[PDB]
Amino acid sequence: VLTQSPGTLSLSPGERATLSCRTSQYGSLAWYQQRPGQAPRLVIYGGSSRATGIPDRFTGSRSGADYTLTINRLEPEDFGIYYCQQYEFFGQGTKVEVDIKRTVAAPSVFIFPPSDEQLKSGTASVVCLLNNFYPREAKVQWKVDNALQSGNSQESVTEQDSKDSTYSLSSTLTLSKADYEKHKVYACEVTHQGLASPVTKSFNRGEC
Amino acid sequence: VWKDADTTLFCASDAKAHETEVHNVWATHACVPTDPNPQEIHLENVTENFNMWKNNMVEQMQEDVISLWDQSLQPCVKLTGGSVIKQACPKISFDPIPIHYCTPAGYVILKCNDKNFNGTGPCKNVSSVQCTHGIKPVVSTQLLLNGSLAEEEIIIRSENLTNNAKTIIVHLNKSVEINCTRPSNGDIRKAYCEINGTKWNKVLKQVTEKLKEHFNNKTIIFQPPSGGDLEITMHHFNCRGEFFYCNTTQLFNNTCIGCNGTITLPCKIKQIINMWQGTGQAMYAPPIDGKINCVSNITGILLTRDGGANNTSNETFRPGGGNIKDNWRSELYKYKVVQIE
Amino acid sequence: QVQLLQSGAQVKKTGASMRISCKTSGYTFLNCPINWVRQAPGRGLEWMGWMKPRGGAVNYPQKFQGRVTMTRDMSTDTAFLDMSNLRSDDTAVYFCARGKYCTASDYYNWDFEHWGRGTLVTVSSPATKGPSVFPLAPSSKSTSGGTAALGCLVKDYFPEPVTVSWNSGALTSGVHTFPAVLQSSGLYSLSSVVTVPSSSLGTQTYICNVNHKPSNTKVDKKVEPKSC
Ligand SMILES: *[C@@H]1O[C@H](CO)[C@@H](O)[C@H](O)[C@H]1NC(C)=O
Ligand SMILES: *[C@@H]1O[C@H](CO)[C@@H](O)[C@H](O)[C@H]1NC(C)=O
Ligand SMILES: *[C@@H]1O[C@H](CO)[C@@H](O)[C@H](O)[C@H]1NC(C)=O
Ligand SMILES: *[C@@H]1O[C@H](CO)[C@@H](O)[C@H](O)[C@H]1NC(C)=O
Ligand SMILES: *[C@@H]1O[C@H](CO)[C@@H](O)[C@H](O)[C@H]1NC(C)=O
Ligand SMILES: *[C@@H]1O[C@H](CO)[C@@H](O)[C@H](O)[C@H]1NC(C)=O
Ligand SMILES: *[C@@H]1O[C@H](CO)[C@@H](O)[C@H](O)[C@H]1NC(C)=O
Ligand SMILES: *[C@@H]1O[C@H](CO)[C@@H](O)[C@H](O)[C@H]1NC(C)=O
Ligand SMILES: *[C@@H]1O[C@H](CO)[C@@H](O)[C@H](O)[C@H]1NC(C)=O
Ligand SMILES: *[C@@H]1O[C@H](CO)[C@@H](O)[C@H](O)[C@H]1NC(C)=O
Ligand SMILES: *[C@@H]1O[C@H](CO)[C@@H](O)[C@H](O)[C@H]1NC(C)=O
Repeated sequence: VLTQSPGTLSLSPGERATLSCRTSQYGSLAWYQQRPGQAPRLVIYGGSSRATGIPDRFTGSRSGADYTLTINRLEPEDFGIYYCQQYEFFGQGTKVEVDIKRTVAAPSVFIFPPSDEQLKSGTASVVCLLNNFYPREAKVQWKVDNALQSGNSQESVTEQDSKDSTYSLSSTLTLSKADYEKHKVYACEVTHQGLASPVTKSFNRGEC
Repeated sequence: VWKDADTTLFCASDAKAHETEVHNVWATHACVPTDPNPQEIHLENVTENFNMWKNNMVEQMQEDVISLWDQSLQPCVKLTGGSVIKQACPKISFDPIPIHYCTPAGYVILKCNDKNFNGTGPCKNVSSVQCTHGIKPVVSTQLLLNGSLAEEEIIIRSENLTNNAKTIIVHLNKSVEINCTRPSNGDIRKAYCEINGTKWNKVLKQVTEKLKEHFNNKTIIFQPPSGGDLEITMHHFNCRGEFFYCNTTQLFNNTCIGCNGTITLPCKIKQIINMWQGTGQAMYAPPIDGKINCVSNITGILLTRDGGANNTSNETFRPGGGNIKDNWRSELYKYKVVQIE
Repeated sequence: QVQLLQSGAQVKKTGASMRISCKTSGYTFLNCPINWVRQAPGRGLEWMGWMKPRGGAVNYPQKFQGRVTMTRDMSTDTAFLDMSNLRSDDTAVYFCARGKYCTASDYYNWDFEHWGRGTLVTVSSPATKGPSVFPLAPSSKSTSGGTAALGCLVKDYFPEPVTVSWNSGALTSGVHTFPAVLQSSGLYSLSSVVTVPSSSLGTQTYICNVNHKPSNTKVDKKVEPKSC
């Protein structure tokens, strides 16, 4: 019924975001903004009318079956997923990624071996911290005795820091105690725009 | 010259001042005698827009019928809070009579005479009348009873068929009798309605064909109500002052619309009801003794179409849509009030 | 002012039922439908049905028929969403929503200007479990320049949420508490770290205070340099 594009828009403040929704059926078309962890907010209804309190830099238009939401002069708080809607049907969403611009900053990287406590309990979690970097894009690659690990780590990232507008990210590699003990070198290799070459932090199991 | 306007209408009827029947009683003081000399004037080369779904005449009828029921029904007890109210509850004489709605000076009612007018949009054949035709204020759910029929084809009325939140009114062009009886003298609340299944299924087939015109060609299927109070999951109506609730599962049988003699719907006369007029419950006395019987014409159907159905190639309709105003809409759709300037 | 007030998050085993309320105010409840919309990962926003307070008429998409029931309590102007036989993929944030335009005589259901805040329902075979809290000890390789990184790993709890503070709230600058991750075990983990002057390591105690209310579990974990 409703096809949105593009899937993701990655833009800086002050730029223009153009979001498309293509319809296949009849009926009034609305746009919603859903910021992370919040309810959706109506932005546009009836293709071009603005909902209560929506700034005028949000505009909806229509060409045949093609509807667009243009967000002029983007702001950081425009971050979120935008959905078009017609009656009960919703498009799949377009993610607009925009944040507070600042200068590029490489992460400071730290690696933490599992605690003796956790090890005693039969599991080993290795943590890699990437502190205070910008922009948000960063890649962590766990390596165990130079073997690139994939699928046995998880990571998450903070929101932009209130003072310095950086991000931080933690990645956790988890092994059984038995598997952890099969290997010596634990490393996390970090790739980021602020670095000319990947940075690796590592430790040898057992020795601090 | 005229323009769309709302104003307070008055009502007229053939009520008898000596009757005990409660609609007669009401109309004897609320209304004047039917226009002894009705005049309808054809307005040459006039096209007018109508919208049955935004028509203050409906609001006004609703107010009157609410008032009629409030002053006429005599429930043994009325529950609203908070408030339990007990009172005498003799059986009443109840049989709706036709009511006409009429404009006061400086206003006129325009009437849409297009044979297949669906209720909204331009009407090419417009006349002006002082009063509407006589409309019986039959309160019922699922099935519209004792109304007018569409002149030509079956008509599907909806403010927007693509909008599943809008009720659909199917206006039949041929009535189908529904004959409801609580036999004389087990269970005195047990009743039933008999419908000629052969006739019914034929009409229902025609209804599915008209719906098919509006919905691509999708397979049209009927299903029972998805939920709701008993007043809307059953066909609910008042026969002889008794509140009937009849199960219409058999009336929407897709197999017989793709095989029947008489369909008999099981009914109950209920003493404990949810009042249509305003939120609240009422309790009535046990059914009156004897044969209780109402033979009514089914003249329309209220439907609600399932949302979310872009997987299927079918459209699913359930009896019931909307609220009692839509009963009035089903008869007032062809009228609008206009002010003379 | 139109307000839609939803009930709180819920956690359910698969096979259970849930019920969510949406208490309305600021308008005549009878006048227009209430809608439920769920936000399930991977599935954007999905309408589950509407309910008209007058008579409780409803409209459910086919995929929810048989498990969804939308009901109301006219006396408290509250709408309810009931869903039975829950499964893992019912995990979602559930919203009630109402159209912008709603009068005594007309409405337009679908321009959802009004949304409840959302109700998280997580459906999982996990049972409540408080976390283990492991140190992320400051080391020589958590130390560069004058600054050290240390933290707590709050592992294997269910359900969300946990909170963590440092030094009972007296340490906030430099603290990063990450979003929890759901492990394949069905338990959550989260990490909280802080950077501190490496000269403070011998003289300032660092304690992470971890609170898991669902299991009524609080932990104060002291985090110290590895004694090596
Ligand atoms: C049908 O919906 C459309 C919006 O797509 C609206 O413009 C129109 O007024 C509706 N029709 C009626 C009769 O309400
Ligand atoms: C209305 O228009 C028709 C042609 O469409 C014309 O024959 C007729 O005379 C017009 N009505 C008048 C002039 O009253
Ligand atoms: C217009 O409607 C009236 C009333 O039904 C009818 O008598 C008349 O023949 C109609 N005229 C046309 C041209 O359809
Ligand atoms: C009723 O309308 C249908 C079209 O919807 C038509 O096929 C049928 O002949 C009509 N029946 C009568 C009695 O007018
Ligand atoms: C009825 O009226 C007009 C015809 O001009 C059309 O716009 C509207 O969609 C129709 N509605 C139905 C339910 O067929
Ligand atoms: C209605 O049904 C009753 C009971 O079967 C029957 O005696 C009566 O003749 C019927 N009336 C009509 C008009 O069909
Ligand atoms: C039932 O309706 C069909 C269709 O009009 C008709 O042939 C038949 O005579 C009816 N049966 C009775 C008992 O009236
Ligand atoms: C109508 O009858 C059918 C079969 O007897 C039953 O399954 C259904 O629940 C009934 N509907 C209502 C609203 O009672
Ligand atoms: C529906 O009609 C078919 C036609 O034979 C019949 O077999 C079936 O019993 C009916 N079911 C209901 C519930 O009406
Ligand atoms: C329909 O009209 C008939 C004949 O006037 C009457 O006997 C019957 O009770 C009416 N039905 C209803 C539900 O009012
Ligand atoms: C129905 O449409 C919705 C919205 O466009 C979409 O998310 C869903 O996958 C569709 N279902 C189908 C095509 O079966």
